[PDB]
Amino acid sequence: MRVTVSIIKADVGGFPGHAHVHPKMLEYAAAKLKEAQKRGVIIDYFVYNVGDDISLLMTHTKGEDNKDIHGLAWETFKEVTDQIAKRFKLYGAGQDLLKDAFSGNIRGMGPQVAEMEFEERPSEPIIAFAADKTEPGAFNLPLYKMFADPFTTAGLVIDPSMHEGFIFEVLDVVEHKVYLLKTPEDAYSLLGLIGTTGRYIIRKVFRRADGAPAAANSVERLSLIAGRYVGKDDPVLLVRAQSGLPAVGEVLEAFAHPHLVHGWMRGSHAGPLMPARFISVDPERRIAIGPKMTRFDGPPKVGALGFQLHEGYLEGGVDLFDDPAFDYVRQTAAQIADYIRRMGPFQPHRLPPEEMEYTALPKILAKVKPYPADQYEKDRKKYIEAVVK
Amino acid sequence: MRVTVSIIKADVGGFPGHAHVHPKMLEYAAAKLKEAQKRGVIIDYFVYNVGDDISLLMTHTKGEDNKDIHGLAWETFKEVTDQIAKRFKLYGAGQDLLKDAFSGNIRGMGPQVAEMEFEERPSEPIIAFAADKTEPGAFNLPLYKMFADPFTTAGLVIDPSMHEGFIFEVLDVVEHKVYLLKTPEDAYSLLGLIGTTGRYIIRKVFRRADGAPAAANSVERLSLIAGRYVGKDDPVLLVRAQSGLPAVGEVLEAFAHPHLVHGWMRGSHAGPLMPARFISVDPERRIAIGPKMTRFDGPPKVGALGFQLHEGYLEGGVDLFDDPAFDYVRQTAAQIADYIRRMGPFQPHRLPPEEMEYTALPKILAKVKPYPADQYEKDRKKYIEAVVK
Amino acid sequence: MRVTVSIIKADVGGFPGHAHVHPKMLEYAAAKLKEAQKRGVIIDYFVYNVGDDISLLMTHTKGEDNKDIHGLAWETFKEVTDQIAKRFKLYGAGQDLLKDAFSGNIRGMGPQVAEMEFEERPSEPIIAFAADKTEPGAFNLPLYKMFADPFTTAGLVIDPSMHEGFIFEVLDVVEHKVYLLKTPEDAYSLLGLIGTTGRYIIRKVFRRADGAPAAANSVERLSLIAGRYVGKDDPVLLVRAQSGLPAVGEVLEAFAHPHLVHGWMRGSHAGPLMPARFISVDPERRIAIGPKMTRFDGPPKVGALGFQLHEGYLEGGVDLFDDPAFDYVRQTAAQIADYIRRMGPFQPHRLPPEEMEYTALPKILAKVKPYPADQYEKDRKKYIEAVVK
Amino acid sequence: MRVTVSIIKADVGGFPGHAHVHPKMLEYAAAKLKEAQKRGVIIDYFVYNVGDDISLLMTHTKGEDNKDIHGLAWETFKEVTDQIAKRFKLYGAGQDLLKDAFSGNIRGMGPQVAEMEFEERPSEPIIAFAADKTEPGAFNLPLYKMFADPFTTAGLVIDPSMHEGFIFEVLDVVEHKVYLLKTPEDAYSLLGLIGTTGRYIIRKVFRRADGAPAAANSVERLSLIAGRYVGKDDPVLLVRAQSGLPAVGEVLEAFAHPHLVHGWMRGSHAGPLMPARFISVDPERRIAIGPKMTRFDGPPKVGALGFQLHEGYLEGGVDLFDDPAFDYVRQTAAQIADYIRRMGPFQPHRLPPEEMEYTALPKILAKVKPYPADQYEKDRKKYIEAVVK
Amino acid sequence: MRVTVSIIKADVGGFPGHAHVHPKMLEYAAAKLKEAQKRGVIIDYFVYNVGDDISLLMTHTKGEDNKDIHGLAWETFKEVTDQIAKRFKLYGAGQDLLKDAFSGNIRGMGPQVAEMEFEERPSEPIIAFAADKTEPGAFNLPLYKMFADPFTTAGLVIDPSMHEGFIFEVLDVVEHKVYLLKTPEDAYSLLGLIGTTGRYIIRKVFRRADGAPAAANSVERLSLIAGRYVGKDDPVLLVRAQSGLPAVGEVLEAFAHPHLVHGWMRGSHAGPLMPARFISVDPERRIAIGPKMTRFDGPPKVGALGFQLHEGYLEGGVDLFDDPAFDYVRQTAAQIADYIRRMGPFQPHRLPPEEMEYTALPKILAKVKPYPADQYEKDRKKYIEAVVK
Ligand SMILES: [Mg+2]
Ligand SMILES: [Mg+2]
Ligand SMILES: [Mg+2]
Ligand SMILES: [Mg+2]
Ligand SMILES: [Mg+2]
Ligand SMILES: [Mg+2]
Ligand SMILES: [Mg+2]
Ligand SMILES: [Mg+2]
Ligand SMILES: [Mg+2]
Ligand SMILES: [Mg+2]
Ligand SMILES: [Mg+2]
Ligand SMILES: [Mg+2]
Ligand SMILES: [Mg+2]
Ligand SMILES: [Mg+2]
Ligand SMILES: [Mg+2]
Repeated sequence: MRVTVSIIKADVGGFPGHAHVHPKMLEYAAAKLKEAQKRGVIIDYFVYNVGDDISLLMTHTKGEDNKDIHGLAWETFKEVTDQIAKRFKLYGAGQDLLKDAFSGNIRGMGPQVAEMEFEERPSEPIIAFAADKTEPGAFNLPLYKMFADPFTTAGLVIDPSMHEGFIFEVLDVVEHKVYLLKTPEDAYSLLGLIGTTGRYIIRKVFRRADGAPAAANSVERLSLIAGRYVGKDDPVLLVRAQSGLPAVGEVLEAFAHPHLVHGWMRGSHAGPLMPARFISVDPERRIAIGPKMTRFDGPPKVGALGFQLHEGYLEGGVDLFDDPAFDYVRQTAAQIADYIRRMGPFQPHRLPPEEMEYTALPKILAKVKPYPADQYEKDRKKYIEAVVK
Repeated sequence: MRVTVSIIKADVGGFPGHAHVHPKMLEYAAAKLKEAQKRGVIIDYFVYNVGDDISLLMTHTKGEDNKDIHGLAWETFKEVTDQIAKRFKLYGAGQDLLKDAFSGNIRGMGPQVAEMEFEERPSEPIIAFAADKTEPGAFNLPLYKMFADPFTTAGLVIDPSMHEGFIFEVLDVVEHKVYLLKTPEDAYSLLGLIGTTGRYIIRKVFRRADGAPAAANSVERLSLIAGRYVGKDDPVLLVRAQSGLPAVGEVLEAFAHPHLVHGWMRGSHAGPLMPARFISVDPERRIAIGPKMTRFDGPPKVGALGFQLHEGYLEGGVDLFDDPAFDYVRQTAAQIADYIRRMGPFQPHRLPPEEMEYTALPKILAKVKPYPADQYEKDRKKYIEAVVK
Repeated sequence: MRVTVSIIKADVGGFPGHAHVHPKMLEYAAAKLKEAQKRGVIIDYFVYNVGDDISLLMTHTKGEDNKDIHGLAWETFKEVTDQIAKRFKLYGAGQDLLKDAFSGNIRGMGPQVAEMEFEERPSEPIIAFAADKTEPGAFNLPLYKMFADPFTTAGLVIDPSMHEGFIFEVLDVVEHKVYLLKTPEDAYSLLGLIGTTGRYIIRKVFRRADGAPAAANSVERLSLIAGRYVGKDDPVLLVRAQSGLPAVGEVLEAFAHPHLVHGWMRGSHAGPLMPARFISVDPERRIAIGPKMTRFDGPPKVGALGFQLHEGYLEGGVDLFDDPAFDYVRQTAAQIADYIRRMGPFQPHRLPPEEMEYTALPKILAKVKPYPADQYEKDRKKYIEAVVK
Repeated sequence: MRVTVSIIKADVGGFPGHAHVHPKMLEYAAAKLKEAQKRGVIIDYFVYNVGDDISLLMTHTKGEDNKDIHGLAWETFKEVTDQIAKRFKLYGAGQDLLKDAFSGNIRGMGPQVAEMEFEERPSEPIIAFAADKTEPGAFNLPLYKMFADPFTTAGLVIDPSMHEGFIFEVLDVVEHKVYLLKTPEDAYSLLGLIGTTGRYIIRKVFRRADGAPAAANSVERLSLIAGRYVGKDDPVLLVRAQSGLPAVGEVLEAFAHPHLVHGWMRGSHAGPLMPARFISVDPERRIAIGPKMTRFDGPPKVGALGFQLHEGYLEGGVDLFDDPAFDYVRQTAAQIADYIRRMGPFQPHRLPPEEMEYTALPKILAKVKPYPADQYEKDRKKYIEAVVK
Repeated sequence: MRVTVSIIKADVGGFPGHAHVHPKMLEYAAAKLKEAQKRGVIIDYFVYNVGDDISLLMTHTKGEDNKDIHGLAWETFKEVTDQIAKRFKLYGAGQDLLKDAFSGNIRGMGPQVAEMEFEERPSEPIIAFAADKTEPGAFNLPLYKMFADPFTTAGLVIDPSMHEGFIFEVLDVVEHKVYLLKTPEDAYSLLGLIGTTGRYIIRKVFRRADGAPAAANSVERLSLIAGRYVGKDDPVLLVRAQSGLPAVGEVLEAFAHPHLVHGWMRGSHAGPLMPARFISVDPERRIAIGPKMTRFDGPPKVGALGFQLHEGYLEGGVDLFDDPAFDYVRQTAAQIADYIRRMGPFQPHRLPPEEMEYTALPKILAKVKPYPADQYEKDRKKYIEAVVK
């Protein structure tokens, strides 16, 4: 049968600050989705956080961009906001609900969406990812690696079924333009775009052999929605695995280097992306509690839950960063975080001026006496003597 | 509404030695505060230890320095002492109850107090800290960093709402004098005082833009109360976060370097301040069990519990050192503790002579034959020959 | 009394991918073996996974190569397949069931078998091992060490009862030939064979003093069964300990170096063998849940469960890699995995061409224009100019 | 007496590539400056490289911005170019000679200039720095620290002579505007500017107590001169030490964190600034040979030569990174370089798009078919099917 | 002008064993090449070792495959053999002189050859590499990376002049066939071949834009020449840098991971390729002394000498692994060598059976009693009892 897998995610309040979610928010969301399942709106679901972001993973047969699914998520977020976040006066209550009026699609309103629709395969393993304290382009390097780097994905070389490569759908979020680039041949041009992680984001990946959907990344940029910094984007990502798609382990290998990503404190820094364990996973209650954000509101973290689909039912989730091999990766991230923080507010630890334009900093800087440089050279001695006296 | 948040802390016995508390002490204290809540004396509470010190976190509407609140804490400590510590003959039963007669304020009696009163904000995140095996000045470096170091608190630079700085209320605990110093302009003078951690302690911090209370640190010095060493002070600290105050993560960043602090064994050493996880946190029972003190009666440790206030109710606590990023910090502390302990009883691992004057050491040293140096030079050969024979 | 200990193992589906098993598969298998025990088919059992492989450990009095025991395992695997794996559409449902027709012995059908029959000693400690993401020859180095390396097994030198050495039964899986070699005298020749881990596999070890069975390793090679790569072999191993056999700790010492083994991603790589803890061990339910495979579908892992036999009953299992001493070994493995993965698809991280012949790679390589080298030298300039234009 | 200290630096060819200089270039430059000294054009000099950049350190009494001094440097660089670099066909022969016509000041022509004029103190210690593979803003963090960070410069707190702070002259190299900001009071605003290292560069620092010159950094931006990437800027910096200025060790402390800086390969990356030893220092010949650039054309490195001035004579240089304490710092840099390089061409390892506009990359990216995003959503299936077929 | 650069290398005796060369061998070779230069046979030269292999780097205008050049090298090696190696009875005197009769080309006789002919560019930086204790395929991973891995060579992405890619000439040394593959499009197929490092060796690389020669690797396989193991091949490699070819630093970056390579002890192991400093470099005498081979006859090492060509003259060499950044890489190699050596003679530390066929091992193994496996199963008890008695 054909199934749609949708992740719709939002921050509707933190506990405390931006560190985490309140567990009653997850319980409320799970109860609401259980009711939707009973009414036949969805087939199955799983609710989980990473940091202060709540992901609603839903399987259904309504297709992508469906108003009922998108609306169910919106309503769930609004009810969590009103019933839980406002009640406990959580920080950033309703943070990502950036627009008032739901008119059918949740894109552009603040919540993140990643979805794919496909014929369910004879085995259908999928991985759901969620990151906090970063942007959607944080997934650019992992997505490139798992679909186009033969040092990551051995299948590109050694599995005859994969050797034709992949099609990357890249969104320019500034000019609202889409690029379609094919690996291996277009790898260099692809990289020239997606290395600019804040602008050119991999949104979807398709297999070249047949066009099958392979991955879907959420591309909402909160600062472009709001016109100012109101949070990190905090993306979600779906990847289908195996059988001419990257193995589960090839997908995970793509996260084994905890690369520097943009976000962290105040949406204004760069730090390592730590692949983190969940605190708890409860398959029967359909809830997982992900990691906290601590020093400097991070470091940024990503969680990975694996599932097997059957008739759209979700067996899972399985925490796929739960291995002593990944402890080494977490330790690296911890040490890199310490190293880079000693830079304080200097680029490249602090972000470039184009992202700083969304913060209050240009404000502040607009008290302050420039002097024209040519004239200043003549006057330097008198200006210095004025400061001295 | 206006709310007061009070932490009143005391060691009333250890289990064993000074290593930890007995869990029935926390259960007794929680039960007593539940009764106070039922009678309307307080709104909410949380009870927890770090090492051998019990913190009573209470929210109420009675204001700072209130005899009913202070008295409720005193009575709770006295009852724990009598009912639990004496019964099990715990070590240092009633340790910090240094005076007999409660006359309305618990300051000067041995228990530590940190309190602030404010209009509860639309979201009110707060962090409660407790340290064991150290002095109140152990919080001087973190407090300076989170309110005045742009390498810690990015908001000083990049958040226009924070750029006016902070007012530090510094207590000279020896001469009983208060200094008010404003950052950024007074940073150097501030540091000249607060670097002398045993004498000049940050007691309160206020936002300069509006005067809002930002932090309150407990400044009781047990040795000055008793006139002799009877324990480490073991401070408690309240910090309000976000919205023109340091972010939760900026506050936590201030503890990411496990700096050397005074205390540890016998109140007479210096060692790293380890940011430690709680052993357990039970929000429903309102109890958290903090870490033990082990090698050399430490190393010194600090715990961090975050809360969100609503109508004075405390949602929380959340262990804010619970992140693999902080494992790196704990490992550093562990290694520094090993390194410094190889010094044995030599300064600067052993504390200066002004703190040693509170111990029994001057006693001992007063057997022992000084010779006037000028005369000794003439006589050296005969003295050495006398020792030899 | 005489007892037989049999481990019969198979992968009948993964959760997700090849990462792990679904816990209902273990519960189903345990329930089936409980029924067999009630009917007197077996004495006792234990069910556990490492990665995506399910081991059925069974004690009974039917001897080695018994059709009833082998059939009970086959049937259990077929029922797990049909009832659980197919139902949840697990990945590789029925993966290791390579032949259709059970005719009395499970060898050659895909499941791995290790068995020994002996008079149960006055104390009968045994260790069951299971590895995932590797081949049976992964156990060649540990088996050599525990029975023939005096740097591992001190008993060879210092215990007079062990000094006569051991008999290794080595199977050449390609030519179907058996070698019998005796240590210490034949050590060099033994090593010349078993260093070729994919071809010459230690199948059984016997004590030289009396012929007692000491160890049994499972030698099924899935690629030779199927004629193509269909998975890693994923061996199981039984070792009897103590009393003129290696001590439990000597057996474990043999795994303290996490040596490179063949398998890992796509059966086509080499990586360190990590000695891993079980996630959980439940002696009363007779189930242990072993580790997951994550980065790059590994690294390869081995688990160790110890038991004491009494009248064939299995007291245990005990996780024998559960010690901080082995954390060092896991950390080493984690770091070696990171190091070697930076090689990508180059030998020796990628496996030799004789194992690659079982994959799809020769396929792919057969598009592609060889030129005879002597002729190419004359024509090189024209060929390069053709590519350029 | 009054003396001027001038560093005039240029890359006029590398050996090989951009790795180093040819030693005959230094010998030629030293011989030319010896002749100038004999003719009374300058008092003293020292010639040295870091990487592929040659610094001419000259002491004289001609003042800042002097046509004779600037001309002597220009001529020396032109002669090295013609006589040595062209002869040996070195890479980038004459690299930094960006304009043809010397009209009196070398600024704007490609060579870097840092100069200060002052009354020579009763002791006049100075430090000359040179960095390769980076920009002038690489010195922003060290300069801030040594003059404004009390965690670096203890003198700000504990030396009464320093407590009034410093005046930073900050150049906006894009709009040609100068800011004058005073620490401690203007620290936050200062940081808001100088954290944007490619735009707002500390050019000069003065003591607030008296206006004395403290430091001078070279601010030429080759890309703004040429209109395209032609190299990294590769700055030089002079700092006067002691006696109410930072101690030699406070200046050096400012380089003890090997912070990330912009430049490295192709002027397009970020990497750690390694404080490197000179290969050799020959005070009598007036030549020092600095470090090579190797992996990835770096990592970026800084060298530090100390001198004592007497009547303008230069006693020195002394390699001030030559201490086992700095080996730790180099090791950190080496490890950070390895870590960050695994990112490849992704921000923040790759530089932002505003610096990439100076490279050939926008060129390349301008082949490549954007689709308008709204329309693409309708057409996605047909486009993917077109790629597939 | 057009110039040819030739490296002709041979081991003609070790000092002691295979550890190093005797310095008089280098002095003799340099003196012989100085005479050739005086007679106009060559333009310039440089003589150096890595381990026990002597590289003769020669520039000339005689073209590739020239009998005079090849003959000059042969004669030099024969004279070093006769005059020095035989005299001091060095180990392996004349080791690589495998054939008796020089008939015009040194290929197939044992010495390694890498050559390229080109128009000398306006700047012509080149790097000469030499490795000991390994095979020519050891350079496969570095060559792939520097010409085809965008994580190594940023120029593939960010330098418009490089974006068209490269042509790899791959030699199948077993079947004597040449493959021509173009990156980026043929990367996966390329890797499928060159990952089999002992069979498919990159021999030459050309720029796709114009056909310019980029690199030449020496592909002689001593075991295929001799029909048995007589040494490791010990390759040499020439790479031209810059100006639409990889930068010097991109070439070096390709060696920054010390990947496992085949060779080491007895041509029969795998170990990390350490990028090593030269012991000494003397540009005036035209001699460099490279590193020794020590533990286990290694680990394998590579040295890198950079040059700038002018009218065919060689300015250089410059040791390009001489940087503290590369100390980290050497330390990694040292630790990996220790780790892997604990495996002893087991694959994958020991090499596969196809390389072992060239050693004496099959000899030895051919004493030793196979039993047919089916029959052995019936007889196992009697065979074991026979061994026991
Ligand atoms: Mg939030
Ligand atoms: Mg978030
Ligand atoms: Mg967010
Ligand atoms: Mg106590
Ligand atoms: Mg205490
Ligand atoms: Mg105390
Ligand atoms: Mg499987
Ligand atoms: Mg398996
Ligand atoms: Mg398997
Ligand atoms: Mg240059
Ligand atoms: Mg330079
Ligand atoms: Mg430059
Ligand atoms: Mg040799
Ligand atoms: Mg050799
Ligand atoms: Mg050789």
